[PDB]
Amino acid sequence: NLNLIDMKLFHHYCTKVWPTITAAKVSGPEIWRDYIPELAFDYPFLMHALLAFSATHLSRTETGLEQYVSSHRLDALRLLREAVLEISENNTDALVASALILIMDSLANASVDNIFEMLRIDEGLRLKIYKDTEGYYTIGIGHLLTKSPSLNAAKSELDKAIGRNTNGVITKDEAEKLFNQDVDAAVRGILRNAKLKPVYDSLDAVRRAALINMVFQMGETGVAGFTNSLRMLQQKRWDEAAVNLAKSRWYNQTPNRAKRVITTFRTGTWDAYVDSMSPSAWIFHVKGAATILTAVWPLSERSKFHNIISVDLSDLGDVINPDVGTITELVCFDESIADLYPVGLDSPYLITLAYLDKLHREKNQGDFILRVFTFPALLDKTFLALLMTGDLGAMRIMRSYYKLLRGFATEVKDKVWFLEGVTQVLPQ
Amino acid sequence: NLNLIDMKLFHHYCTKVWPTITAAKVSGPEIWRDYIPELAFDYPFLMHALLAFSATHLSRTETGLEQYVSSHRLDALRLLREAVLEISENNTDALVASALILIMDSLANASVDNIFEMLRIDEGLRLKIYKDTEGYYTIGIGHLLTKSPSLNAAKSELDKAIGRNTNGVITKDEAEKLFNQDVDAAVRGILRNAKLKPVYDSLDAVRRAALINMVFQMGETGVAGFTNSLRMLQQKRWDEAAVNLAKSRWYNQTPNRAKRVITTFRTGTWDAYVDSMSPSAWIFHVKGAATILTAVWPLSERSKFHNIISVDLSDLGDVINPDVGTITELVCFDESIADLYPVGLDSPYLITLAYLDKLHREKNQGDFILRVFTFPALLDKTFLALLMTGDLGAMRIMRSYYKLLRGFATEVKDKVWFLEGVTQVLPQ
Repeated sequence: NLNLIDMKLFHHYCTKVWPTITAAKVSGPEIWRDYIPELAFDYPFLMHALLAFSATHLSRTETGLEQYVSSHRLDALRLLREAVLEISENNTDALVASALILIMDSLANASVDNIFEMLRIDEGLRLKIYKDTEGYYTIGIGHLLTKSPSLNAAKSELDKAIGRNTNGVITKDEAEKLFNQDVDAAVRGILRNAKLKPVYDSLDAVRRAALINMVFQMGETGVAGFTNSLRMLQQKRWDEAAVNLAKSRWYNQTPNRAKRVITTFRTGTWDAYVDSMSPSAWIFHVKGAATILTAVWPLSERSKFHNIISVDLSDLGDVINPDVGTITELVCFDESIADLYPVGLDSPYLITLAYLDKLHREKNQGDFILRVFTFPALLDKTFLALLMTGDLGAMRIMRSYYKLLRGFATEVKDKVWFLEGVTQVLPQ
Repeated sequence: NLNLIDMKLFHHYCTKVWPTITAAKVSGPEIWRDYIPELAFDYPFLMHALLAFSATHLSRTETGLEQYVSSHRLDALRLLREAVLEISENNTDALVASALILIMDSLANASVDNIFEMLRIDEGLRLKIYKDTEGYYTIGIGHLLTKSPSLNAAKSELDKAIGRNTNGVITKDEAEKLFNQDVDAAVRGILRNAKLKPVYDSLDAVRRAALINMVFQMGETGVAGFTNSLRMLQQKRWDEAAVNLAKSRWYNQTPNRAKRVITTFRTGTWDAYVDSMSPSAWIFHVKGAATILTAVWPLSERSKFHNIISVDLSDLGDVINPDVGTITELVCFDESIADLYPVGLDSPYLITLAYLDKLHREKNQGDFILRVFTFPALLDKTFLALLMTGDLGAMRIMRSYYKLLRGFATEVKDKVWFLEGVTQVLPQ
């Protein structure tokens, strides 16, 4: 009676994941290889943060896990919650580790779930029982509840699939619970299909979702019919594949949805969606970890992360206090957002654009990472409010900030997984 | 929550223990470092074993444990019990490693089953509830049950931490378990005591048992009264400390028990009890384990051990088939046993002397260690009986067996712990 799974993950951590932390030019092996493991045993919250991250990395070559990525992550927060009540009397080094581990974990799991977002845009999300184009009781995203003509029969199933009296009404979080089972089911089918299995395996995450999509719209055997375009895809003739599908009956039936799917295939990105995709959640998750970083800033040479953060990355002293007039010295980089310039006022959008600028100036491909990890948690209150409020302006920059990340990720020598979930680039 | 104690142990094994396993030659850093940890996550029975072993090694540096070492030990076996039920299936490499791990663990905890033997000869054993000649009552070795002058207070107390209703009588193992408790209880008192600790730490394991032996007899503070002698022992002035200890009221109150304990400090061996503590426990613990190291051969080529066992260790060969007559070709290589040669098919030490001979002839300390681990298993019935009856011949060949390990760990460049149990040769 032991957690052979916890021990495996931990073993996985001490074995295959830490070299990826160091390779990312984030701290050295001294600390990630020997120091953290030691600390883990003393501080439960760090151990949990550590297992969640491990689970995350292991599960890209091993099924099942997933739930561990979620529970440990939960516990890490339960414990971090009360560890932070009195920061100054805790192990600031353990805190720093936990936060950094969680950040990378959130990055790797950023794209996890936009498939659900993908179909939401493409098919629609219904929270209360309704009837499909055939009169059947469905719910969520095209989820069939029963071919029975009894509304209450539907209710029973709906309450069976979930675990409570829904009266035929569910919460978004249940729709996806259901949707995801449906993706699982679809996947099994693809794999159990000779014409589809090869192409599917051949495909990365983003492009796999785009195929699932087709399988959701036209049905399995339906998709198996695009044999020409399926080959191109297999052989990775992206551009070729896109042109071939653009001239199929599917395309005429539904051009707009076809275009989005085509592009996803063509580009390997969520480009065709993100704009219609609800505010990227990972931003908030990183924000809840990095904030820890900003709350310990800075500590004595006593803690061995002293020289690793390198200093306080919060400081914007060289661009705050100006001279004459209320116009700042920030120049625009990456135009088509120059629109927001010359930030000619010490008013909204400042602090954020000042940090984005230091993120662009940070050529030490190690402190650049930390600026990436730290960004979400440095966003000031005002701006932050605007970002959630939908303020189209403030969404604009978060996209250029997301652009720097992809740029970095691409140009980098040794590709970094985990920022793979947030930039694609897989691997090279 | 988590089970950090376990994870600490497993991590300890993956960083501290396995290298000790290669230093011998059971070796293959690719088995003990890589293969076994992995195999461990499958097959709980291998993990416990592995965890127990590692708990033991850590114990030579951490004072807790003991139970986390007994609990797993019982578990490793309890599970390995049901394991050999279905050898001819699953993976046997796990069963194989388990044995290799269990055997090594036994050898390391041989000085524990010995201390039971030392005080057996000295204090005495009694599987009842007698009233000691000190006023109160007792059980087993010297476990005080009822101080109460009453013959009934114990006849309504004894059975308390034994599981089954002991009623009044107990088995060997039932005393051992409670003896080892009192032992450790006593080691704690010693470390808590500032007069003795400085010496106790200084002492090796054999001598540590002599000091404990005194403790049991005359109490913690009583021993502290030896001051002059203690320091001496602390300065490794063996010979002197022995002379000085003789001059004492303890030497006279009880002379024999004193001589034995004296020469024990003097030489750091068990010479004084040589012929009174025979059934060196592990011989039988190992027996039920090291057996499956012979049963599994020949190993399928798929087994990662295909080359580590190699030959049929249980194979005598031609020794038992002399060209003419009944006297075997075996020739004496020790001397304390030349009295048993030439051997001769008659017996009764034939089989044992034969196996003992392959051991001695064994160059390439790889199969050497294996024959050592395996010897206890190869010991035949009719011989085993002679031994536990105190046959001088039997007991002598056993000493010749131990003389072989002693001369081996010594001569070898890198000394190997876990063998410090049988003939010393410590610590580096």
